Amino acid sequence: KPSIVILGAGYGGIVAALGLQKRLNYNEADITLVNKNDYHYITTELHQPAAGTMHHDQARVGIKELIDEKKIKFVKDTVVAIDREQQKVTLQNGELHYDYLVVGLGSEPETFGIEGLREHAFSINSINSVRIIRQHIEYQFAKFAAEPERTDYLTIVVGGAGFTGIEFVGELADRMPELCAEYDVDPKLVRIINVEAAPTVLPGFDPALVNYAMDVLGGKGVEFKIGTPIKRCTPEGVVIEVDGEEEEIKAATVVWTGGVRGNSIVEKSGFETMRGRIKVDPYLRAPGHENIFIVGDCALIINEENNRPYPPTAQIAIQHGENVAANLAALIRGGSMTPFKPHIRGTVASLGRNDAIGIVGGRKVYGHAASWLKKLIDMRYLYLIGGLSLVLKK
Amino acid sequence: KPSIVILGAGYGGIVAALGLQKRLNYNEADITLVNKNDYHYITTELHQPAAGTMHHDQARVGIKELIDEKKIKFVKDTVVAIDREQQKVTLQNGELHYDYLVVGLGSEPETFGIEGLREHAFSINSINSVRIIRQHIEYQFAKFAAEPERTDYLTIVVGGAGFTGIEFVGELADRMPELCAEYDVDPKLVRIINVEAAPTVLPGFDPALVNYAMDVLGGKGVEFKIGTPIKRCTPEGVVIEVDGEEEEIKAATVVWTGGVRGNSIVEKSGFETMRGRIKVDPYLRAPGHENIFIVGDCALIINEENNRPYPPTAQIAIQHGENVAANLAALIRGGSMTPFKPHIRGTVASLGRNDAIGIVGGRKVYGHAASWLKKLIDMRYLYLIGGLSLVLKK
Ligand SMILES: Cc1cc2nc3c(=O)[nH]c(=O)nc-3n(C[C@H](O)[C@H](O)[C@H](O)COP(=O)(O)OP(=O)(O)OC[C@H]3O[C@@H](n4cnc5c(N)ncnc54)[C@H](O)[C@@H]3O)c2cc1C
Ligand SMILES: Cc1cc2nc3c(=O)[nH]c(=O)nc-3n(C[C@H](O)[C@H](O)[C@H](O)COP(=O)(O)OP(=O)(O)OC[C@H]3O[C@@H](n4cnc5c(N)ncnc54)[C@H](O)[C@@H]3O)c2cc1C
Ligand SMILES: CCCCCCCc1cc(O)c2ccccc2[n+]1[O-]
Repeated sequence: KPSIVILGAGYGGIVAALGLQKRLNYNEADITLVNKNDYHYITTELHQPAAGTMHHDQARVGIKELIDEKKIKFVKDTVVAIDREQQKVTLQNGELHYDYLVVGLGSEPETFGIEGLREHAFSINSINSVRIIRQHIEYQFAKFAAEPERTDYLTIVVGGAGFTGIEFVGELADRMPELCAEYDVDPKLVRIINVEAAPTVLPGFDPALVNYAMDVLGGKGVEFKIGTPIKRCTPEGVVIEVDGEEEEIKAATVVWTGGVRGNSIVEKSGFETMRGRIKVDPYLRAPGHENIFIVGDCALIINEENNRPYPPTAQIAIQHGENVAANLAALIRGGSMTPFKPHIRGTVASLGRNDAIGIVGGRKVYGHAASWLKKLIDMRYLYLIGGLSLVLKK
Repeated sequence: KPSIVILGAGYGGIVAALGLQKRLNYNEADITLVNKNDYHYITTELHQPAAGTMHHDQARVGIKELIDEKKIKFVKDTVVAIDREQQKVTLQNGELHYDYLVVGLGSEPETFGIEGLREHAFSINSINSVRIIRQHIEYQFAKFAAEPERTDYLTIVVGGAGFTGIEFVGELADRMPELCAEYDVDPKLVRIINVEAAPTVLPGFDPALVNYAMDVLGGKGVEFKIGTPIKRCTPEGVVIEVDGEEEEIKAATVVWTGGVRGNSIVEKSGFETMRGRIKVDPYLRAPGHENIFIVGDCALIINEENNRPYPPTAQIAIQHGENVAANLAALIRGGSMTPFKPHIRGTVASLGRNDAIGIVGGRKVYGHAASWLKKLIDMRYLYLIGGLSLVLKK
């Protein structure tokens, strides 16, 4: 029996694994699924627990529940490095050998070398991280009543006005009334600030959607600072550049949604990478490796029409997983692989609990409709991996 | 018309104000009630929100609701000093003059000059403080999952094994299962440590009850270090003395229940004070001042039978308030005052939500019975100050 090793149980990894379990018969191969946690989390909704609008347990599921213990062997450990020559994967507590390898370790934050951003700012990339963000903000609001001169406790700075940042500041904006009521806080004193180095909010997106989103968020008191880069980050706050002059923002909380890169383990293992990402062949394999597959945020796909990269998304990650599952099955049985072509359908960005903006099939959508559509998509992924029972569980 | 000014709306202050409300007519005197908050909190239960076993709103009530808008004028401000000579009380937002003064500003923490104890340890003395404590602890538990090597996050040091410390560690012990469930924490790694400089817990209490309480709490994994004083306190933890040799405990959370003193305002105003408290005459007046009354934790009472001091408690504070109300009513109307005689009917100490120990009148009580007893006492105070409606609201 040949050995298939999947690193990371994210969208790409979980979809690849479930695909392989569905397609292959017993002892056709030995499949090992590796994750640093015994759970798989819904990354696309991680902004809600970070704000506290949703419990974090509703954003994750047990891996053992989803998979087949007979077909797939699950290992809970942390990947340290990959040795291409030895075809071996190093772990915190052991080592593994692969005939075939699928890499889906997802993304890690890119702080661009900005000072203090790594040490003193938070990221929305895991259950742990969002629990920390939530509890941090609650702690600051708790501290304010005893020390009312410190309005920096009530100031939250979100760096980067991208997809994630917009969704997050929307959730925070919705969370603020209950949060203020809980800690005897004057709602007027609260400051939610979204800071973008780029000249436009949601750069590379349709201006109508951007302006609508900006109007809605601004109505709920969210402030936007545009064309404003962050020079440095401290525990007290951030230093930004306005009109070519340094300016200071005092904030107990700084959340970084500025940029992401592929996992550093991949680059550190000797792969040639752009932004930590691998520009894979039409079969989603690593260039030079017939037995190594890259999925999700780790893989880089270029759009032949405009020669610009596809953004790192869960939507395309799932498709990577399905394609890799099929190609692995074919490779295992002697067959020919099918080239991967991405089909990018609608996309929705939430703006609080009851509002959203997005493009589906060329058709722009707003409000309650778009909100329900996004909820629908989430339910679709839940169904796809867990069935009706998983959707019922939440 | 004479002017009576009441400083602090605690047990003594609130009871005094309500008593004056019942006894006097609409123009017999001018009564001013001063508080730094617009609410009165149930100090005797503040340990529950501190652990997170109860919502903080269940520990407080609005002052304007309880009193009579016609009879008593309520001022929300923070007392700064009292000028005995001018008979004036200075405030953050104004000043007042008194013909008669009632001082019931309660207690402040006493750290005895132990290093770093004031700066880096928490106290259970207000709604704000317990919200800060609970959110702090939750924050540490939130941080643990990302850094499992930092077990100091799961270590809580409670200094002083008095009434408050014992009740608090009991509440923490009950709180730990849900807390651990919330943040993916192994309960075995959690350490709750109660540190006492004295060789025995709860001096002046029945040793059977004490040993029983320690047995019960010890069953819940609570650690006791007795005869161990705290040499100093740091953000990392505390430094204690064992066998005349220094030892270190690494703890993210340190809560001080070691000692209390009378409000520092009293001492700073030129009054003669012992432990920040005033040894009052049989009429609860300040020695040398016929128009100044001291109540609650600010007042020091000695038992004439055995010459030992009465501990600063809510029960005796309430009794102080009623006595001062009666005596002031007599003084304004030309009558004879009655000396204060304290009647201590016993007190019960909780050991988590479902356990307690206590002596009532003469009968020793354990378990669910004692727990229900404590709840009943709470109901008694609630009825006494707010009527049936106050009890009904909770
Ligand atoms: C708030 C937020 C909102 C988003 N909304 C959308 C949306 O609406 N639509 C959309 O298309 N995309 C959205 N995305 C992007 C989407 O979530 C990611 O593109 C998706 O996670 C793809 O990443 P992945 O499949 O490669 O794996 P990931 O989701 O990144 O998961 C990687 C897995 O591997 C584990 N892991 C990582 N390193 C190791 C290691 N050394 N050892 C062991 N295990 C490891 C991790 O614990 C994790 O389980 C959003 C992202 C965020 C943060
Ligand atoms: C966990 C805990 C459990 C306890 N259990 C019991 C028990 O079971 N039985 C018992 O008899 N006793 C118990 N006690 C003790 C009791 O709570 C206090 O002794 C009680 O509060 C009496 O103090 P006080 O009424 O004088 O003032 P406090 O109740 O302490 O407060 C005085 C009021 O004045 C306000 N104030 C303070 N300073 C200022 C200022 N400068 N300006 C304006 N306002 C101010 C405060 O906000 C407060 O509202 C317990 C105490 C604690 C912490
Ligand atoms: C149900 C009809 C709408 C179809 C659009 C789906 C495209 C789409 C868009 C997303 O933003 C996704 C985010 C996470 C997972 C899947 C996603 N999908 O599948």
